[PDB]
Amino acid sequence: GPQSFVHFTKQSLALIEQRIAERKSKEPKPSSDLEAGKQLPFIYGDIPPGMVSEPLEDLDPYYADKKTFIVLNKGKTIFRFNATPALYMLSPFSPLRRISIKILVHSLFSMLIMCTILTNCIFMTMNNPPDWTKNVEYTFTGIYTFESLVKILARGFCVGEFTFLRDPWNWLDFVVIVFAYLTEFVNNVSALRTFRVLRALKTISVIPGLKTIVGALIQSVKKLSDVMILTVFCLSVFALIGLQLFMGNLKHKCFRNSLENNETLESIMNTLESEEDFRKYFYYLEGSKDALLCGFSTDSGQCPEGYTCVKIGRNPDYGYTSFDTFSWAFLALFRLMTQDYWENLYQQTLRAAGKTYMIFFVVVIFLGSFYLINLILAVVAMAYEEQNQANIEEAKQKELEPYWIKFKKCIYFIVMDPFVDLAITICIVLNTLFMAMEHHPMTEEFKNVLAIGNLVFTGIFAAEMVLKLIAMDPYEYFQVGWNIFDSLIVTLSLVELFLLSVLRSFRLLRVFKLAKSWPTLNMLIKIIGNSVGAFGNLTLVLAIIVFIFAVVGMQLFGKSYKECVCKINDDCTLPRWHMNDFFHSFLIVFRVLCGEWIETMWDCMEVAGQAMCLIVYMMVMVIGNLVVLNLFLALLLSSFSSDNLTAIEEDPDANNLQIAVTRIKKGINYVKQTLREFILKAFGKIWWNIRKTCYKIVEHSWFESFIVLMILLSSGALAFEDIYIERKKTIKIILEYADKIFTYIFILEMLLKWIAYGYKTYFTNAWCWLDFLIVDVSLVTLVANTLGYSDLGPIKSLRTLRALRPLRALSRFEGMRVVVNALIGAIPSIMNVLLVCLIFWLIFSIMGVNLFAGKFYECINTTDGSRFPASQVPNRSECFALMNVSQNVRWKNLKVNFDNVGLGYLSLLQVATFKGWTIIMYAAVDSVNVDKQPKYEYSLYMYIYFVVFIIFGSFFTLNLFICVIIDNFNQQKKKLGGQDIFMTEEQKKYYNAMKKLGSKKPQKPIPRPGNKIQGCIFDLVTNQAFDISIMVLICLNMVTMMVEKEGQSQHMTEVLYWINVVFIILFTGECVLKLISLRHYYFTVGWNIFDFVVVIISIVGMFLADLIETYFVSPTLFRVIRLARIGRILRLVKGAKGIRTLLFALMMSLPALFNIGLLLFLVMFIYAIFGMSNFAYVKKEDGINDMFNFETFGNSMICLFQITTSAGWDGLLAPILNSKPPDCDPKKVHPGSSVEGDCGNPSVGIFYFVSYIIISFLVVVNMYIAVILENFSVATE
Amino acid sequence: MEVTVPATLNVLNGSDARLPCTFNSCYTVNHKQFSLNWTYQECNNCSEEMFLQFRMKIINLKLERFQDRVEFSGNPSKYDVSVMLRNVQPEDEGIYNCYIMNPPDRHRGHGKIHLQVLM
Amino acid sequence: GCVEVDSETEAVYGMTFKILCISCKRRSETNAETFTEWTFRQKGTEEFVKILRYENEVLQLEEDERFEGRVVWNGSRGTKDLQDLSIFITNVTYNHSGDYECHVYRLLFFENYEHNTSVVKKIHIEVVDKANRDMASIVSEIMMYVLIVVLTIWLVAEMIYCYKKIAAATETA
Ligand SMILES: *[C@@H]1O[C@H](CO)[C@@H](O[C@@H]2O[C@H](CO)[C@@H](O)[C@H](O)[C@H]2NC(C)=O)[C@H](O)[C@H]1NC(C)=O
Ligand SMILES: *[C@@H]1O[C@H](CO)[C@@H](O[C@@H]2O[C@H](CO)[C@@H](O)[C@H](O)[C@H]2NC(C)=O)[C@H](O)[C@H]1NC(C)=O
Ligand SMILES: *[C@@H]1O[C@H](CO)[C@@H](O)[C@H](O)[C@H]1NC(C)=O
Ligand SMILES: *[C@@H]1O[C@H](CO)[C@@H](O)[C@H](O)[C@H]1NC(C)=O
Ligand SMILES: *[C@@H]1O[C@H](CO)[C@@H](O)[C@H](O)[C@H]1NC(C)=O
Ligand SMILES: *[C@@H]1O[C@H](CO)[C@@H](O)[C@H](O)[C@H]1NC(C)=O
Ligand SMILES: *[C@@H]1O[C@H](CO)[C@@H](O)[C@H](O)[C@H]1NC(C)=O
Ligand SMILES: *[C@@H]1O[C@H](CO)[C@@H](O)[C@H](O)[C@H]1NC(C)=O
Repeated sequence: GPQSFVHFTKQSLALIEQRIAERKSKEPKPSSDLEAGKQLPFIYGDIPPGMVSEPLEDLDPYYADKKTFIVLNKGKTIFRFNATPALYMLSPFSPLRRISIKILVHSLFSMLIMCTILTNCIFMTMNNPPDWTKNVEYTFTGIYTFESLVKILARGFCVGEFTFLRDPWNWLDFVVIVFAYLTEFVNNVSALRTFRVLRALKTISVIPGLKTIVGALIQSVKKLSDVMILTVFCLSVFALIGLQLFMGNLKHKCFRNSLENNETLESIMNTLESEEDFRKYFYYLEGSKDALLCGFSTDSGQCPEGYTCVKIGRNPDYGYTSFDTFSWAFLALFRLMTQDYWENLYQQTLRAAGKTYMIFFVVVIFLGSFYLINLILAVVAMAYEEQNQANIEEAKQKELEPYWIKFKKCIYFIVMDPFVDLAITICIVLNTLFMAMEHHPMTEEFKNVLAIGNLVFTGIFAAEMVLKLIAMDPYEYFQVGWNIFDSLIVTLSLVELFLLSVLRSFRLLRVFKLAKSWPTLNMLIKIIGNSVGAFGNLTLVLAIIVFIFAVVGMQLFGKSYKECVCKINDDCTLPRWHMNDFFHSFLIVFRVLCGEWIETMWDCMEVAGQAMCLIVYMMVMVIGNLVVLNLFLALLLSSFSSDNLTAIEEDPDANNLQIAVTRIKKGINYVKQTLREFILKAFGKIWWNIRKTCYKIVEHSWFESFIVLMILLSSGALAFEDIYIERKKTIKIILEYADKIFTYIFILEMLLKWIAYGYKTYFTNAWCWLDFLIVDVSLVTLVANTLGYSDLGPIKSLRTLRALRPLRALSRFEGMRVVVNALIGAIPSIMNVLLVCLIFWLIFSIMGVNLFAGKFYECINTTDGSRFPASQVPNRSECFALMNVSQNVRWKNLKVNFDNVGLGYLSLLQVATFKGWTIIMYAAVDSVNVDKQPKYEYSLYMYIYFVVFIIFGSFFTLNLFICVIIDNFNQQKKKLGGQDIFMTEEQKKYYNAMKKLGSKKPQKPIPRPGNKIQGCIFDLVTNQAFDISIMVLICLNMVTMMVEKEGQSQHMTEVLYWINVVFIILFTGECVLKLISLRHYYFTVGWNIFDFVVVIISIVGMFLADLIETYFVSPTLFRVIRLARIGRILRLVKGAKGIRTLLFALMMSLPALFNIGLLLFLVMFIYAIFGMSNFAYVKKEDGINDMFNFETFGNSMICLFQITTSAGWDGLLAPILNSKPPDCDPKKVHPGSSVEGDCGNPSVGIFYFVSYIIISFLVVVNMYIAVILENFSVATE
Repeated sequence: MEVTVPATLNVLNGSDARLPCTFNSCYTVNHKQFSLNWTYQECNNCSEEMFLQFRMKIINLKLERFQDRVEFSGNPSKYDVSVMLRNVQPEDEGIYNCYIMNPPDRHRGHGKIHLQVLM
Repeated sequence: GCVEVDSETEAVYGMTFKILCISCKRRSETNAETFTEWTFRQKGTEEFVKILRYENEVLQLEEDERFEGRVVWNGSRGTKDLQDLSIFITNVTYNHSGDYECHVYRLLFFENYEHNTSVVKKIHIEVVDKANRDMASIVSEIMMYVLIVVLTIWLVAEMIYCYKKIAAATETA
């Protein structure tokens, strides 16, 4: 009804209740389109003018029977009400109620209540409000109170379907105003103040379109039920394992053996309170809070001579890193799963209980910190996608339902499309590369050249702006969106010229002007614009959440961090990362979002209570991470296919570079012919039998097996060559002679292949080229060895290429071949994405080197490492005048900094990875000017550089990479038929078969044995409650395993032993009765097999454990055999179904990750040998110490496994860059060996670690893809 | 270190006077540094006088007119350093001071109490 | 880093010999101050006699007419944290065959107290007229050649067998 608008009058009141009167005298869903909040449809057209914002008749047929009315805005918005008097007082024509509606149905109302809130927040941002802010507080309270009031006497308190209190979001305004009145009248208050924070959550109510956003987040969380259950379960199981193994281990410290005046461990340990007191009796490395660990084994930490390894004291890191009680094990393994500074746990456990406990930390990082995270990112994605899909479907369905003129035209013909634009772009690239040549120790001449260049370029760009501005009118000139940009840039240039350092660097964004001829940069601009465009509300939500958590953290913990600073920092001054300001609170919340959430949490707890710190941090992390994952996913899927679908042609107005390039092939090809025409115008069977033999032999599986075994022996033989080789002299001789034999066999290999396949086919295959190069290396090395040229420079740096010997393995292992082909098919694309990322990071790097370059120098008292305070010695000359009279003073940089664009790229690689960025921010935000001693946070507001950087380079670039990888993989899968690209042909059979195990629904129900007694046993076991009970008692046993702690008591140990015995007895009994029931059928059920096995292992374990402890002595074997019990828990999996399917997905996916694991192991082997050869003699520093280093194959594989997750790689890399003393010493003696010098080579070191981190990143991306596609395949099935 | 004290104290003559000095220090009070300085002064012009303290153990200097009437009646571990005034007279009417230093917290606490006697 | 490698046990006559004695420390970062004594029991005598003492930069040689000018110090230099204590013999004789002990006394420096430990290394020395080649080296060399030759004959045997087979098949074709 387009023209059915009737003022809701006395007759409306009159008519309605006799309708409802006959309904109650005689005793369909409402129009979704017309339901309030949305917009009025176009079917009713326009509204009579005076009828707007008035009580109107009800349109929806469903509500037509009942007694309501609707009021419509000038913005065509539906506001429905109920015609019952408000509080039985305000009838629909009471004059107060009319004007109340007029306010409520008015946009300026929202504008006011929003302009108040967005200033209330800015008032929240202050930690110590001045006395004048009481007035503001009171006025704010008044505005909220009466703006809620205008709701009440219009909407209605509680007597209606539509009445105020009904909407959940009008709960919050009510509660805040009543609490504000309360606290104002009951007059610590910090908890009450936290609810004033709650005000700024009305933001979500006021601005439209976030109601839907938060609804979406809620419905998307609703799906992560079973994954969170399984995360809790798996974390708990590994927590039990870690509890059993390491209970009390991290409490080891080295205690002096020479105590004077009759004391003991106990006698001291009762009377000790200091760090100094603990230093006089334990072993503390220089500059550390915790006591050095130690272990009772040969593969553990070694106490200094004079100390003995004892278990006493407090656990490390204030006492919070432990495996002592179930809860602390949960905390430690959650820290492992989120990989938050897990490498310190890695080193602490290894130093405590030994290196051979590396297997534990491997099984978890592979499973816990990968398989859970993927299951989460896959579930969230899968949800999101369903909603985007339904949304798109719905949107679609709904849509479906005189002289001036002379020279201006002259200049316009001098717009010449093919060429002037190319001149400008080459000017752009020449500028950017000219501005990438700053550096700190830059001479005055370079300074001059750079300045002059900047000036010439500025001039050219400006000239083209003014020329085209006179060319065509500003009315259209300022319509082209790129035009506004250029004008802006020229204006900025002029302002810079006539006056900050940051202002020098807005001439950089011209690099985007190449995006016209650059399609991948167009993709990137599509992401950047999208995040402020069609998904800008979700980014606003992220901003809101960060604000809320920032201010809550400040309100709760702010004072604490100031009364209790001495607990967390020795100098009685606030730490670096604290919650006493709004800005620093924001920084800590940002850091929690990036993923480094313990250390701040330890400080938090140490000053302000474990419970409130824990609840906040866990909540911050979860909520934030969820919202960020949702943003990432959205952008990725929008940009994936929903961004554009090639609706328009490739550069519809053919690209000016493509117009230009035609004039090039017009030029180059024609002129190529003009110089061409002018220059011509001016001027027997036996050999084939040998071939077929050699062909036949090399194909034979005996030969191939021989060569594979040969390759494995070479690979292994490489690993013996370490630092300790001079000790094992016989092995030294054997290895030389075996290497000689090996090269012999391998050249015979070459000769047979050459004659078999022929030179051609052998030279046109990649693997044969690889082997050819390798055996060439071997041959040259051998000959030079036998000719005495065995020590002359490069022929010793050529030997270190023996480490490439394993690279022959890839050509023999199928899985390795299939992974290599899959990863090589996607390099072409990855290269374009990488190059965009590089130019972008180059813009950031020039911003950096302009802001910071040359200012990280600082005097350092090298004995302790404390920079001299800027009260005395504020500058260079002072640092030198100090060294000449004092000592151990140096003007020392950071070695990874911004002194030029290259080191800039390096330091940015550190920041974007969060592994070592902390020292860069610290030494940057301290900066003053070149040749100046820094001051503590003297430039505090440089952290925003890092925040912006972090945001773009880690968040958008990661998105871009992931998008391209997925796209290519889709290509690499779709083209071949859906085949998994990580599985060999036999692996495919296995997978297909393993799939049919997950598809069998029915089985015969085990006919019932005849005899009455066993029949009763049968109908007992097959009853539903039997299993329910058994799993209840399984949980009752799991808790019996949880209740243990550290040093509990003698009595408790026995009493738990006895409960354990009773459970064991019941379980064994169930098993026996079950067997009796399904006689001879027990084994038809794989789960029952598992069960038999566990019962048996468990009985065995109890008995064996008893035996060993009683007669033998073996603590470690005792603990490792008491782990048989853990199997009893794994039967929780039986009853579940939300977990079985997920673990069956992991079982499905296993072989692919097997092949990537093989490739990763081979790469780790090669890099291990490389490290063994080069960095076995570097100094011992940040990451390289007495236990984690490259001196041996075990140590090097430990270090590389650690940085496979990219963890702590800056720490290892830092002691390799040192060179040219005083950083190192090149004339060290190194007893027991002839090598000299103790510092490494920067270039090879940088190559080593950078190369490794990209390759590790690429293989783990492949692992991600494998598990994620497996989950999609299982879930949609 | 905030100090929680009643600014004005009226106690009946001859009765018992509870003079509460308390603080909230986040650091565990340890007797090997924590110090209590118990002083009193009558008129602002007239001089401050010390009667109790705490260096290692509770020290009472047993002053004239403060003799055998003051003993420590609180325990520093639970942040309570209250003292009692036995059988108050008109004389002790004046302004009472409790100075607290609780290392390692640097800020030196200070409570002030006005004691008045009613006939 | 530091590796404790045992000394070689044969010396050729009328030549140079270095008697290796490395004594690492348990933790590499500590700080010590060490000096070393060497005693030497000749083959046939039953008592060990002090021969040389090294303290802080100076080797003090005992007045023994078998080591007048034939030993010069050759371990770690320029420090007091001696960790490689090898000596060098510059002119070997037949009186140098006997039994040795490398007495290293290490006084450590810690946060509040000092340790006086002790380590002893025992070396047996046989002087000879010409250098005998190590048994493992000889066996390894002959093994290298014997595997080389057996692999050659294995391969050629397969070449002849496959040649006969394919040739026969070709005549038949
Ligand atoms: C550099 O730091 C060292 C070590 O902290 C300072 O050396 C201390 O000097 C004072 C007297 O100036 C001595 O009482 C301390 O015992 C010294 N410390 C140690 C560990 O021995 C040195 O003063 C600092 N350098 C300067 C001159 O600022
Ligand atoms: C370097 O630091 C000194 C710090 O003292 C600056 O001040 C000079 O200090 C010297 C030594 O005390 C005095 O003799 C000079 O008179 C001080 N300067 C002035 C202007 O009075 C000094 O200016 C700094 N110079 C630079 C280039 O940083
Ligand atoms: C044990 O302590 C007593 C102090 O009562 C002391 O006299 C005695 O020397 C001590 N014994 C030893 C062996 O130190
Ligand atoms: C250091 O400066 C002082 C002050 O002039 C001077 O006496 C001394 O010789 C200088 N030392 C060196 C090594 O330049
Ligand atoms: C060792 O000394 C003897 C006697 O001086 C001398 O004949 C002999 O040549 C010397 N041999 C060597 C290798 O110095
Ligand atoms: C070697 O020893 C014999 C006796 O044992 C002695 O007569 C002779 O002089 C010694 N020679 C040297 C070179 O010390
Ligand atoms: C060892 O002895 C020889 C012989 O004089 C000498 O040249 C060398 O410097 C000594 N030290 C080392 C480390 O070789
Ligand atoms: C260390 O022990 C040796 C062994 O006798 C002794 O000669 C030396 O004086 C001792 N040094 C100290 C400082 O105790």
